[PDB]
Amino acid sequence: EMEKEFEQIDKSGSWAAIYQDIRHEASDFPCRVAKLPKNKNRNRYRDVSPFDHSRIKLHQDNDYINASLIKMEEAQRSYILTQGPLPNTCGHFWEMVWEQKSRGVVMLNRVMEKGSLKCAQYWPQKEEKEMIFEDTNLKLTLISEDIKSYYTVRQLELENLTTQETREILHFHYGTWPDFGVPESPASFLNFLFKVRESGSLSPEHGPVVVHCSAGIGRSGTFCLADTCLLLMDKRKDPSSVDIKKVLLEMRKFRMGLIQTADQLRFSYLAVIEGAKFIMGDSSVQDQWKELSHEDLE
Ligand code: VO4
Repeated sequence: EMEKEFEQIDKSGSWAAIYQDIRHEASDFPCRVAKLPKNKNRNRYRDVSPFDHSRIKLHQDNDYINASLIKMEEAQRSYILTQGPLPNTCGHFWEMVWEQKSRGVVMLNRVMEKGSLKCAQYWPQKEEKEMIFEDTNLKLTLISEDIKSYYTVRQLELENLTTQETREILHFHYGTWPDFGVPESPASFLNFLFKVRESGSLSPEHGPVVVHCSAGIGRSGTFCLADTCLLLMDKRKDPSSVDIKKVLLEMRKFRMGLIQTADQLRFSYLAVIEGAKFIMGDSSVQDQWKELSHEDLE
């Protein structure tokens, strides 16, 4: 059971040891397409690559994009984890969103972090300045945005200019999650996660939600681990039946390096334990997260 195991790891100060134990057991699968010379400029980070067996293929030409399908069989939820698109891969990114029928995009980083450019500016910032990705023949329009104190929700219109079919994509942009760090509180993380959940973006009627940060493994892995653990617990209505470390190891069969620090692992435990209160029927804790997260400020 998570609470007892969590209390033990703190009491012994062994989060680092628990975390390398997961690094050491994680799966190792080949990434030969990602390492092809013709794909070097499609990878943001030399050491962050999708496994061949789970990589998303574009229906083009060159089908490579740095993105992985995390298919959680038991939870019955899939996610697409991907790096922050580069200047030359923004068209690929939206082609993947289109082809995979995703409804939601979860962005856990800022475009500029810590001095450096972690993500291209791949969505329009003004309604009147739409973007056209010439190479993939898609048009992208900012329809509206709801700016909260530490995150922003945007409605975008994605249009395939070939067919002139159009889709509404929701963009969930977490603004205050430092790279290699943790959210300010479980409440602010869970308040955000439940905004994504309530949008319908995670429904099985849609394609997999697209989740990214800069590399698509650290913050992105933390978000997916927490969500999947809560969903597994929700389906069984049994918190004590969730083995978080085995869930993480299952996810790392599909993408390397998910969760980059022991403290991100520790935070995942904190989010799931707190989120269990909502899952097991204390509805009022959601509005309590909304308060603690100070979303309504500025
Ligand atoms: O942009 V991340 O270093 O949380 O994969």
